[PDB]
Amino acid sequence: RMLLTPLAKIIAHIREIAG
Repeated sequence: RMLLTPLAKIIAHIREIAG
């Protein structure tokens, strides 16, 4: 779960900043 925890953010932190 150490691969989905830190990625859980970027998973949506790149769709709002870039669209």
